[PDB]
Amino acid sequence: GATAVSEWTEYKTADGKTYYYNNRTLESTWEKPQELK
Amino acid sequence: GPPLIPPPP
Repeated sequence: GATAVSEWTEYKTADGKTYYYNNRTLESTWEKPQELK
Repeated sequence: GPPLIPPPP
């Protein structure tokens, strides 16, 4: 009964969008991760 | 120098 929070950095591209690059197994996330808590 | 971003999927 525990949740996980991965490496959620800020890798915002030239779109002005905050893109997250997850160091899970090395993952990318466009918006706020499902595990962003 | 600063790192380049990967493009997101």
